[PDB]
Amino acid sequence: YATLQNMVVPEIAPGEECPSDPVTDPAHPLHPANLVANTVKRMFHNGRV
Amino acid sequence: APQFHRPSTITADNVRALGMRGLVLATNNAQFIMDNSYPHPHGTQGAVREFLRGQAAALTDLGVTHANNTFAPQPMFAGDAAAEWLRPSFGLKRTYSPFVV
Amino acid sequence: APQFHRPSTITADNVRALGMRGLVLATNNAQFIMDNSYPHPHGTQGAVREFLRGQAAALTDLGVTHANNTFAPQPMFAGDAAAEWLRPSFGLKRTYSPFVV
Repeated sequence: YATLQNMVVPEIAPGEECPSDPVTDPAHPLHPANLVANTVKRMFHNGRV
Repeated sequence: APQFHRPSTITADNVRALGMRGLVLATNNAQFIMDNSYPHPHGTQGAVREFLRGQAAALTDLGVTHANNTFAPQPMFAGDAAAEWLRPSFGLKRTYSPFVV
Repeated sequence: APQFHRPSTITADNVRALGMRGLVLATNNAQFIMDNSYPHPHGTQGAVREFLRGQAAALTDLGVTHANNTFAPQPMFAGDAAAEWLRPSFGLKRTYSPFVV
């Protein structure tokens, strides 16, 4: 449980759509700007889902 | 200032004073005929250790020019975290593209 | 401000007042040396009990900042409706996209 409530959630821009691609859009939480060590959305990217 | 066509000019400071891009050109534009009048005093294979230490340090130069382009090196494996008595340590499988817009 | 290298420092209010994003880097910048001069009064197993109650209370604070992003949560299952003698209690298969433009 200590690494399920442990993630990087960027705030959405006012008037922008939802981020769908982790590769291009930096507001996506699985983007390589957000893939920190010891976290689970990077573990969403280590094990790619 | 190193000169490649002689054995006893290359030192550690002579390799790292030129970067990665310039070392592509000057080694592809050097002299064919090797001089042998005064060789390297630690032998002609001793300078082989002397040059190539400056190459893996030359991408630490390119790591700095792309420190505004790549990411900080996260620990690739577990066991590396300040707190291990309440939280575990992951390690990032660095399949991602080090790429900052 | 809690110190993660001391078990007798972390309370529920120290974790909740710190943000969820600020809780990430504060746990990664702690000390590798674990101090045993002042343990937690409920034991070392009790310090694990105190720390994680502040994280789940911070998920409720995260739902407040994202209340303009999702909607009001509908009742999921049977048996819960105001007027049950003329219409039943509905429940959503929550597979939609909770998103406010």
